[PDB]
Amino acid sequence: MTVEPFRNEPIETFQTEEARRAMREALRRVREEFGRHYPLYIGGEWVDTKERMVSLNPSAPSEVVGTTAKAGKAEAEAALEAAWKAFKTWKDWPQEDRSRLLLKAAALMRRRKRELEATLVYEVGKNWVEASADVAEAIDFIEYYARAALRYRYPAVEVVPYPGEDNESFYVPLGAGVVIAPWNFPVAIFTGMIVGPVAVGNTVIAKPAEDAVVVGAKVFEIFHEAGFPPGVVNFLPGVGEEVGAYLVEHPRIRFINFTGSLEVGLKIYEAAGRLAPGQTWFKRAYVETGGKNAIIVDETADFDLAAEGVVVSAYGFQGQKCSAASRLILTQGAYEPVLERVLKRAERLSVGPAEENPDLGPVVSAEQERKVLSYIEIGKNEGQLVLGGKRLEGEGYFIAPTVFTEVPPKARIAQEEIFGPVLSVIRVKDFAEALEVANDTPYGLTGGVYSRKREHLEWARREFHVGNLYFNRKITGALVGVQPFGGFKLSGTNAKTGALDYLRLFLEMKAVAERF
Amino acid sequence: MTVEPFRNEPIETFQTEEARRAMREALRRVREEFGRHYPLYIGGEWVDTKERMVSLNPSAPSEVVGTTAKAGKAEAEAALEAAWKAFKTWKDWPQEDRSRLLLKAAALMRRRKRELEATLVYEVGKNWVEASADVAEAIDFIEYYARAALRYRYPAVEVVPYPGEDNESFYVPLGAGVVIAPWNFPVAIFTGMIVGPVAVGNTVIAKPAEDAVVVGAKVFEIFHEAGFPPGVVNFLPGVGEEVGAYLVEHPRIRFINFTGSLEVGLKIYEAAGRLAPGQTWFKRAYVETGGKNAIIVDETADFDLAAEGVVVSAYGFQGQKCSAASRLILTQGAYEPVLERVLKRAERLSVGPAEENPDLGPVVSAEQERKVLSYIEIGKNEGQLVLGGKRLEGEGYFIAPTVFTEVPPKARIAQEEIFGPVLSVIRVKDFAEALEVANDTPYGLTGGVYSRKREHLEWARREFHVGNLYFNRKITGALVGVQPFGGFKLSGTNAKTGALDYLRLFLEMKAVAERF
Ligand code: PRO
Ligand code: PRO
Ligand code: NA
Ligand code: NA
Repeated sequence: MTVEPFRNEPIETFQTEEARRAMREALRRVREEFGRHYPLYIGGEWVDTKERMVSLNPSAPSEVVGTTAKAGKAEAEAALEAAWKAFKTWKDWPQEDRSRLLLKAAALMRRRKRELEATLVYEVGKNWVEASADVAEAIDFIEYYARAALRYRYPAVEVVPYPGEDNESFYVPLGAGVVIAPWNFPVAIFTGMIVGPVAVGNTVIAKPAEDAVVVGAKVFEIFHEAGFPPGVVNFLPGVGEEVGAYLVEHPRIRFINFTGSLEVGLKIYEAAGRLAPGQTWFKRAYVETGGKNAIIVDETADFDLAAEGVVVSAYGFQGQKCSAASRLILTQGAYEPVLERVLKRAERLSVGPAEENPDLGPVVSAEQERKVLSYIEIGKNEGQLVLGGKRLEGEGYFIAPTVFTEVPPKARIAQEEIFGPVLSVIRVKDFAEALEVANDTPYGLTGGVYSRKREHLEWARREFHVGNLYFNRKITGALVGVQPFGGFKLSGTNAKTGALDYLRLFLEMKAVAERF
Repeated sequence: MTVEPFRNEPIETFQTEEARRAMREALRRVREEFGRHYPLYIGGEWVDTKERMVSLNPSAPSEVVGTTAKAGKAEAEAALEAAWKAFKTWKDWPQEDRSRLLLKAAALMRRRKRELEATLVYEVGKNWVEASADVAEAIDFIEYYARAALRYRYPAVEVVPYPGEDNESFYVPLGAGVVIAPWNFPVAIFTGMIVGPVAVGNTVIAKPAEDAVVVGAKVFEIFHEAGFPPGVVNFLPGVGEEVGAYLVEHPRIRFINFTGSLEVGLKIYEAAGRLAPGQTWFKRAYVETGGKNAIIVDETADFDLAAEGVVVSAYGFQGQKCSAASRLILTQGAYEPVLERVLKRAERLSVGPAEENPDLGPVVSAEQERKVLSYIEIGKNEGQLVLGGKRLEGEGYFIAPTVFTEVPPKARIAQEEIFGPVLSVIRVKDFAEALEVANDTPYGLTGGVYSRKREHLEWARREFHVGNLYFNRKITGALVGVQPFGGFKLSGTNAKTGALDYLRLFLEMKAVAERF
């Protein structure tokens, strides 16, 4: 099967009147459908429950954006039975056939781009460009994994020949597994975590994050329209731990793909290491568990370029990203000039309802608001608050861009992941000290350096211990194919999304010899 | 660096007078050197202890082959410090430099080959050809991994370009880890499990199996002469679980490479899943945990050819192989002709001191004798003893080749790994039933089919769920490079040894973008 070489889906900037009109049409369509109820999707059919879950607009939380069915253990067991039944034949599809199905799903998703973007705007508080980036990344995962799976097709393995025998090694998929998806990229990461395993012949039960169940259901409408056979993909919105715990601990769950907090990721990895009664394999658990990502700037940098990249990295999607710059490490020569520029830029950021395309929407929920404001209270005790640090007026969960300065490297706000619009600025003497401070966290996801000094950049290339490092640009928005995405240390298992190596995680290898 | 394409090291059959002359001298010299003492090897030096461990000759256990120092937690901690210190610089060696070091080690091992084979004969009771296959396999791991490692060299990752930027993804080693090696291939598997991680820039602390400490020490004389820098490889023989437990559970152990019993493998995997106090990463654990491997024969097979392969597979090295045929699954039309031929061949097998080059030597220890004899007693209930089932006369741990017939598929002897010369014969109707019985164990390591029917062979290729499958040939003796070795289910994590994929398990990936 031959398609165009992979290109990333263009992220809409909405600079043309047509693009803006198309977005306004989509927003209107989406809000007109706020009354909709979305069931579970199990074994090729939409399956409703008596209990329901409600999704709220975090920019106006008295407004409901939709409701969904709510799965429990029994629905979890039913999806597991459907997923294994499906696996029996889905594993046997030619890779070309599986990859074409993915390419169909991508095309369907591309045609519904604005609708999904508008759903992100209303359901999770993404501004328009954050929304467009999220949907473009989802399309990219589908496009990329569809192609990358072909690189593993029967029989892919390079082996040494032997006289008088055929020796053939090849990959096969693992089985049925569970995906536990985050709310912050509930199209992109939700989609990538499902379609990667699915591309190469696995089957998946997906649990969306509670805050993003409506957009996950809309992704499943796309899967259903594309024609995935019954049981290949399954959708189980649920409240709290019930569904996730039941499946993670199940003797018949083959693998777990998780993106979310370190707290939950640790529990998952530990549970995966245990043999449940009657289990007959060693579970694979892939976890991406957040970061405490720093940007270093030294005295040689373009200070204006740095301040722009820092503000984008710190406050894009309200800093609710595993890749967000939450630390700003400035050498002595860079300290005042860069801090001054960041403050002047950050003070001009708009905050408001996401549908108006502000620089910042609200944080995602009342619980998130609580967590972020709690950390602000801690930061006031630990460093010097110099911008923001408060809730803004409106029912929506609006928090001001916040900056603490003179923060000790080992302070709680310089160590713990806040996941909100809070930047901690750490002053150091020189680049050596900057690198020490950068590395001295439990995390290792993203990181950045602004500097013109080649020796410093190349030193960072070798020694700034993060899985995704960026020089003289923002540290967020890793593109599928371009920047394999995944971290070190307590940022997770280094399962690199948007890379050829990702699909290998969902395969095992068989070696078959025939002596003639 | 450019070397000849990989070829497997030829396995000596000792058919020429030249080869027998050389082997007789090597065995005489090793026998003459019984009682030698070998210290620990930590941080580039031999380090002795007050306590010592004794390695006996299983063919004559009143004879001490040699003694070694005995490591405790203190020595384990010293080796860990030495390994991390070494890693700081070993990680930065050009890959060509690391690979040349491995090629030197291989050359030295090749030059000491008859001595190493003789040491196996005496220390673990391998006959001459089993000893030569084992040493040849070790040389192959070194040669193979030295070349495979170059395929990962900076910057190896295929990425999609982006305008105005360099995007560079590359692999880095993980750090210091522990190798826990088996007694049954204590040159081959010991060597491969250590040099694989080491080749790509990791550092290793290696715990040999207690029954094979002397030959492990001679491998370390080779590492030393080759000139691995201090701390890069460390040798810690020890008694019972203290050393392995201390390292497996240590917050500063990065990875665990284990080959051995399922019982121990399960505990290791569970422990690796936990975050020890102060730990700052998710541990990787690679485990290969044995098999209950079957050969199926249908009525279309060459019955003479099948009987030969079955007897080699079941009784080679006294059946003490994770790859050994311990089940013989025969369709109704194959049953009588194949069993007759197996019995006639098996009854002709010699059993005696390994130095004599018998068909079978002793089992490895008093504990193994006890375990295998205990399983024979179990089998006498569950099946019908038709051959052997007894300890033979002598101080050595001699056990007769044993056959049980009419064994129920779910019998303990048809499900549990005995790791001795004990074959369970299972009657089935046809090839479909043969596959069902083959698959219905907790394991999935090796398997074989003797059949001339193309449709049966290709059906098995798809459905006989083992990681190493062989048609019309023995199911043991997987060759490095030719047959990537590793299983499914409770045979372990499918870390395929002797394959390009193995080295990827000891690396993580960094993605570094520069915007110009
Ligand atoms: O790097 C980022 O910001 C997004 C989130 C996961 C990967 N792409
Ligand atoms: O297949 C075999 O018999 C040995 C065991 C480990 C791989 N080579
Ligand atoms: Na919501
Ligand atoms: Na011994």
